[PDB]
Amino acid sequence: NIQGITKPAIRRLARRGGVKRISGLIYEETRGVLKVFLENVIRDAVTYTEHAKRKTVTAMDVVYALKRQGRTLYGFGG
Amino acid sequence: LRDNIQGITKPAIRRLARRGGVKRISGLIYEETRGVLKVFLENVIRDAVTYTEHAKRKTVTAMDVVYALKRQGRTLYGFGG
Amino acid sequence: LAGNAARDNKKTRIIPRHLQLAVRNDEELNKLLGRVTIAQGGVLPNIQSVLLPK
Amino acid sequence: LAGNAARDNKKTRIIPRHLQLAVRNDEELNKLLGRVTIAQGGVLPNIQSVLLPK
Amino acid sequence: NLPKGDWHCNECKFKIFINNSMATLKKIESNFIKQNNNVKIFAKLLFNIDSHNPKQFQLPNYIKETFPAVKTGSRGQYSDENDKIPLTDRQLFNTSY
Amino acid sequence: VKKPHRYRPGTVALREIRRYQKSTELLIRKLPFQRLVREIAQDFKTDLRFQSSAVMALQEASEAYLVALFEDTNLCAIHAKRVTIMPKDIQLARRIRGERA
Amino acid sequence: VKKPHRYRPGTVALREIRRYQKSTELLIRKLPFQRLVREIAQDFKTDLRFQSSAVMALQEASEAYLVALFEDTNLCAIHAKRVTIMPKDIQLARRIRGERA
DNA sequence: TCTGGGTGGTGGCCGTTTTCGTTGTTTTTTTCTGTCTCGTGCCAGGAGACTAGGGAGTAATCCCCTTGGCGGTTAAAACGCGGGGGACAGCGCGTACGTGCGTTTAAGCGGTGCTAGAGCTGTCTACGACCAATTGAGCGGCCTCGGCACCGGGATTCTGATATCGCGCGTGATCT
DNA sequence: AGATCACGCGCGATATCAGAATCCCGGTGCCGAGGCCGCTCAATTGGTCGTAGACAGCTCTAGCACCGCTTAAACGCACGTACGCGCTGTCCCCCGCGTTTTAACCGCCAAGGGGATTACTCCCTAGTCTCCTGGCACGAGACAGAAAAAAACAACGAAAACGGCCACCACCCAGA
Repeated sequence: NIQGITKPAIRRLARRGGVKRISGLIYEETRGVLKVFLENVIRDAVTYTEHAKRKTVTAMDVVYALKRQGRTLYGFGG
Repeated sequence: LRDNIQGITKPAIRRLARRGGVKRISGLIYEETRGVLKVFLENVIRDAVTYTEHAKRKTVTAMDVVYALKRQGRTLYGFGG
Repeated sequence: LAGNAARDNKKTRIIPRHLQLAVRNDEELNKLLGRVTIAQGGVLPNIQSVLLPK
Repeated sequence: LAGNAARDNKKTRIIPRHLQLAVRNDEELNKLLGRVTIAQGGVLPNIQSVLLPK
Repeated sequence: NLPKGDWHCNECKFKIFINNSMATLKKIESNFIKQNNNVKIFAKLLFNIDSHNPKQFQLPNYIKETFPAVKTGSRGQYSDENDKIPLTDRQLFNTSY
Repeated sequence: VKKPHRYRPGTVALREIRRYQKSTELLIRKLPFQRLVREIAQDFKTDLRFQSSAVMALQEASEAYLVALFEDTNLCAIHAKRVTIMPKDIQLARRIRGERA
Repeated sequence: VKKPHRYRPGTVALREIRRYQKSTELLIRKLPFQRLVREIAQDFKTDLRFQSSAVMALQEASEAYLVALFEDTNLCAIHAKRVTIMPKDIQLARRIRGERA
């Protein structure tokens, strides 16, 4: 499932980041980093949804979770 | 007050680097560090003086500096707050 | 700034890309929205010099 | 942890150095106070491996 | 009363007069020596003046050293033991009342 | 005789950099990322539902974070006199950012 | 016919690293830093007074920030297979941190 | 007249310029579709007018502490000399990404169904703000003392070189 | 010529001769901490009233799920080239140690600006009732922009030509 973050997708993300040449092992490292980031954000979002006594994670929960970590996100009813 | 940035002598920057775990320091590092320190102090004292002016005080109190640092994301313990 | 960017793109309606361009190109706005990510904004076209062909 | 650090130094009193050691040597506490400066705290003694003699 | 326009130093004039290649410089300097046979003993000394910019005269160190007392100054102010050590700005401009 | 038009290595990389810095669409396929988000969440709470906008916000934040991380990684690699990003570059970028201990 | 006891270059540097990571006293001299603080503040409001505690707080914050910056700088210098920190290292550290644009 | 050195011309090799075809991308005109913008209607939040109370403006007093200055001590900063180790430029290898073509997988889109839970509404109760009384926990201050900072003397690494001793490699001599 | 033994040279390890810096052990004076005392302000006890939140019922929106096609994208494989990495050599920049100078630091004295507090008073803000019109939701319509197909053009990579540098041959000048 984490492997659903394919090698070409990480290549595209690196390219959008201005990366010209990518090492072979960068893909597994990037998968790990993305997993850590998603773990933090989703943990905070689920905390927010639990505190609201909801079984559905709303975009507002994600926005608040991101705002908590200093990654304010615009465009989802912030 | 003129040319006080040079008061941050070369040995003082050497000591700061050593506390940072630096073994060998390039000659050009001292001027760059002085510039960085000037930028940091400008950013902090600006907010400190803003707080002082809002309180209608002529004296910059340690709590103004603490508030400024906390605002910048560098919370400082040991001076109140 | 966003309408300026939209004109440069020959578009009469501001989309998130134009907002991102306006914010990031401007130094002061970019500093204000330093820790902000604009959805569907992308990034400024920027390639490091050493990566360009000789 | 601060008292443990003070004991390690054969000191009855906790000083800011001991608080800094306690906070920084503990993963969770150091993460809680990641963006905090402790006056007179100092730093954790560590030297990068490559800088040591062979 | 400047000549104005563009002025070249002796070195650049020689650079453009020689083209920096060695064979043409040889064809020029050997000819100079040949035409100066009367003073061939001084030939190359005469030759090398043209390629040198003007230089202020100063005694080479092998003559000043003969007298330990003497010593050059900041810009050539040729000093002796009789000249007082200059005072610093700290000793004059900062001394209090 | 015959010869393919193979571009010199590093040229299509530049073309892709230009193409992907000029666009804004998300670079990770929606469905795999949604499945990943659901799997990560199921650790924290069972039988969770996600608003489509919630997953979209997660994807936008994740992609922006990864792009910024790759920018810093590229800067780190160039600092090392290299052109390729390697895992140590990501590790240094994260360590300096303050993310990784 | 004897030679003095010169430590090999890099030995006294390591001794100093140990000494200054062991201690906590401020490394910048107090009066020069106070004069610098007042001079910088003179550009935001004239005839300002500073509590001694205020100057001490500024000095502690600045020294801590510089020490952290030098740690990051040393990390970048080592990343480039160097042992000496150079201004490019400080610039990269600041750029990755997000301080410098 | 012969040999050597230098200049001039011709030929060969290398570098640069151009010169060309090929993909990839940009531009341009046509189509068409769905979201932006405008209008309509209702309602609920803002406005208006008015009263009450106290937060804050303002003056006066005072007592801290911030500034200034001055002298003595000496710790630290500076400047210089010297050397070596580190930066870095270069070279060579090797292999590991990149580019491209083919095959495979599953993302994506459109469509329909089901129901779970998020939202809204009504009702009710009990929890918290508010108020008054009061007394006790917390704070300022003073005193006593002992934990720790200072200084001196001593033990202990320990870092760097040289040299001695041991081990290994090379050269010479002797034996087979 | 090969093997063994002895001597000489080179490299590694230990010791050591030292001497340098650090840590440790002891005595000492200190001032910073812990503690006791007194006063008072803020927290606790008791009571009220009102609205905020808990709870049940209902609605229907959105999430989930499923299916089936099509087709963009991932996966896989191969050739090779160019980038990473190791090794090496050179140069000088930076570390180290030492006089020499500077000014930081301490401490002590004198002055007063301004922080901090107190008391008075009023003007500003909360609160409330009545009024209404601005902002929101819903509906609609149409044009800005997505898409798309085709042409134009604008970046990527091979052989010929021109120019520059090197080598060889011929001619001229100089020397023998």
